[PDB]
Amino acid sequence: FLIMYAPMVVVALSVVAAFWVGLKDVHVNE
Amino acid sequence: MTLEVIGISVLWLFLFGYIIVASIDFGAGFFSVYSHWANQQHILHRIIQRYLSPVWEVTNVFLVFFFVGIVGFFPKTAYYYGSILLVPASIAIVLLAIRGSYYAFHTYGETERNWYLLAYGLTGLFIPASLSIVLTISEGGFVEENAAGVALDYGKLFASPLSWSVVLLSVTSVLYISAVFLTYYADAAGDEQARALLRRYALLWSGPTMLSALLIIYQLRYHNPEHYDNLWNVAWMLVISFLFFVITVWLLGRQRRFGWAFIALLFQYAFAFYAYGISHYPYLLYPYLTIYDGFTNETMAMALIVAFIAGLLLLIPSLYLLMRLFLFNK
Amino acid sequence: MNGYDPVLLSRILTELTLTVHIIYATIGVGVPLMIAIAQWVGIRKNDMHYILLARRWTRGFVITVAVGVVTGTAIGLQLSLLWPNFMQLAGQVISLPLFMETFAFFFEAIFLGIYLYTWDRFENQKKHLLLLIPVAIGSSASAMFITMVNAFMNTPQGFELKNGELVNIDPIVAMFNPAMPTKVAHVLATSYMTSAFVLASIAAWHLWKGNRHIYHRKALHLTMKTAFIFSVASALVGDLSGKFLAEYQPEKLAAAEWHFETSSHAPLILFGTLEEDNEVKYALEIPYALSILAHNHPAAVVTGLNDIPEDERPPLYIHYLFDVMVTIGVFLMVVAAVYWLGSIFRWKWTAKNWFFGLLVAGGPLAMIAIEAGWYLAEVGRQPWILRGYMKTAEGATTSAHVDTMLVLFCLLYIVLVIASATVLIRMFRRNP
Ligand code: HDD
Ligand code: HEB
Ligand code: HEB
Repeated sequence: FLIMYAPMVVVALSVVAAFWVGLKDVHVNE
Repeated sequence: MTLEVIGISVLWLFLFGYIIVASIDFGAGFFSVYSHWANQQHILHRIIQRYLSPVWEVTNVFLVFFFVGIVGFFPKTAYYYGSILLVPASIAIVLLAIRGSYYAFHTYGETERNWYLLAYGLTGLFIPASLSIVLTISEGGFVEENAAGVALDYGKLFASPLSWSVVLLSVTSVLYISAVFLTYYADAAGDEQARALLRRYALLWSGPTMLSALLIIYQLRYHNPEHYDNLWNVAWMLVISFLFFVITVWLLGRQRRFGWAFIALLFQYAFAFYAYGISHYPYLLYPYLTIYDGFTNETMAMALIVAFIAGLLLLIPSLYLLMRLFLFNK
Repeated sequence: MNGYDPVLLSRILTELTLTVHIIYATIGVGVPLMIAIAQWVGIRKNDMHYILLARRWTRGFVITVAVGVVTGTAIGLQLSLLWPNFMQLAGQVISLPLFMETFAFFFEAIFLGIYLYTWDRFENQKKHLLLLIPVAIGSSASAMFITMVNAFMNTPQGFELKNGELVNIDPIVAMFNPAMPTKVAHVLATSYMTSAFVLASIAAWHLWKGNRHIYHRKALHLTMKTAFIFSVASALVGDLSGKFLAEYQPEKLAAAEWHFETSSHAPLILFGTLEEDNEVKYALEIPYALSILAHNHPAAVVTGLNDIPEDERPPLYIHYLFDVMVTIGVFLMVVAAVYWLGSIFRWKWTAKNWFFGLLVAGGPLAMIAIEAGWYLAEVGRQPWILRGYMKTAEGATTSAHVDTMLVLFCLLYIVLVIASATVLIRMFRRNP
């Protein structure tokens, strides 16, 4: 169940991490 | 098998829903091509093709919704129709590829914008036929001839008085429908040509099209008597359609309120196509391709219908909103 | 050979169509996300240079989209044309998702068309973010629903076989099969990634040559970081899907990694050369991964290929694709991991060509890895369809049509790709 669900989670995380770049080291840096 | 008749019943109206917009686009990218063959202006092609293409995008949605829907209710078509219709498909797809390729390249390519309108002249007309071959054969035969089914030379079934009847049932009505839609919102002083060409194509409709509606009847007497009988049992719909055509023609001759010309046109070729379908039903060319053969699981029929609803529920309001962005008058 | 040539010619043609389709697709999947993010950054940061890159991208996203569409239609139609007896059974089950793909595409296409034709009319940037959110959602929704087809093709069920006739169909069982998660996930990740490196391969081209630091450094700085993330996630869901394979369909994986023999601790391979008939040449291999931190037990016994019937095994020229795909994965992740790190937040190596070159190669490498990967996952598949589904050898139709239509289409696609590339460069050189 955990490893059947996990992928889409990993994805969903990567997405909002990819967003979070735009706030962390884009807006308030470099 | 009720759901299996409802499915085809709706998908036929997906094919019609395609015919509607495809008529407008394929009339446009052809009439406009000739009218701008004289003076290939990149300003005018830019201003035109900034808004023409979206329609052509919307078309393929109808087309593919139909194409993908039909096989959900009838995989046996995907067997037979698929296995038979080997060549016309690829051609139609080449023509589409050409259409779209240049629809795209023209957007940011003035070199193609002027020279590859040739391609729209070609495809904008060639496509209607390339579909009309399958629409034809769908009421014809690959190993289905008279006395008890003789194997047919598919290479020589091209040239026939029933196929060109469908080519006329299409092309001329593409011309006419397109012309009517163009006329409807012809909010200009230069709209006199549109109504003259629309008159020519209306006369083509009363002639070649409604002619072909009878060429089919007088081909079926010698070909498929059951279909002939059904078509006589729904000839009153072709009458209704002719009357609606007469209404659109009246609006042509007289008033500026062409909304009723569009509604009358809509119901006109809607019923002229819907009867043309109904008569063919309930079956799909073969006695093995009758709606209830190869009985499928009917839950995904309901799901597919839900998907068709979800589809139309965008396809229609896309256009209803497309006709409110050009107004903002409510 | 009047109904057996096509068994090969069809496969060949379909490859030639879809191989083209994907170039103009994963872009369609990944770009809109990137555009949304660029808009969002521009908005949140009040920097109306990102907001210019959103549209600067969109303006070609269109052309990509259209070429995608026609190739889409092509394959769509080719589907039941080249493989009738397939759809004769499975069409009932595939019908829906396939539809939902293009439905999701039209749903995104509306809002795409709105943003495209309201950003130059109506008010405020947020109200154009809210129009670009549904787009990327609809894009990934396409991938979700369409991949569910391949996921299903790889694995049942949601059906029953009445002496060959496929009935008793459950939608979501067939759609949400065991493969669906890893397919959807890996495909979405390795498509955000790809386009993420593709935009970096523009920013690194334009910044390298006519160094307009202006957009082109910001572009790189964002695209590279997001690319890193997406490659990481991609690689993760890669390990995940690999484990899925090891568990559920080791026929592919054992052919990818050449594990003829079943063992507990079974080494992976970096690259080798076994010509189809046991000819082990180059041999560079490491101990086992998809057991130690995947199964949490290193001695998890991996199924061997010998234990799969040789009428049920796929080729051995699959390994090369795993090599390609994975190594591109890692390499490209490293390039990405360094760029932002070393070349910005350390020793200012951005302006060095030593990066800009690699970052120009970046996207193309990813697309390559895409094609490769699809070849890997799909070619490990050829000898199963002939069993639990239906004989691949009895899925095609006729020969002397396919051979020619294949070449017609070949030409056509050749023209498409070239022309599209040309126009899609011309636009960027016009600088709108
Ligand atoms: C050379 C490699 C190759 C070969 C021999 C094939 N394909 Fe393919 N296929 C891929 C390479 C590929 C691809 C061209 O790279 C695709 C196209 C869509 C994609 O993402 O990868 C892939 C994906 C793909 C999908 C993806 C569905 C989705 O995820 O949305 C379907 C349904 C098929 N193919 C169908 C077939 C069938 C029925 C084949 C008959 C044997 C076939 N492919 C041969
Ligand atoms: C994930 C990846 C992918 C894939 C795999 C696929 C796979 C596929 N596909 Fe795809 N698409 C896509 C991505 C995709 N796709 C997209 C993105 C789109 C949008 C546009 C472009 O392309 O760009 C489409 C679009 C499209 C289309 C169009 C629609 C309209 O026009 O409306 C079609 C028809 C198709 C088909 C198809 C098929 C048949 C297949 C096989 C199954 N498509
Ligand atoms: C592009 C980029 C990329 C990348 C980087 C990658 C990276 C990777 N990967 Fe990958 N893939 C891909 C792209 C890719 N990929 C693809 C495209 C494919 C096909 C489709 C699917 O997903 O299936 C694959 C597929 C795949 C598979 C199969 C699946 C199935 O069949 O189900 C596997 C196992 C893997 C693993 C992996 C890994 C481990 C890694 C680490 C590095 N893949």
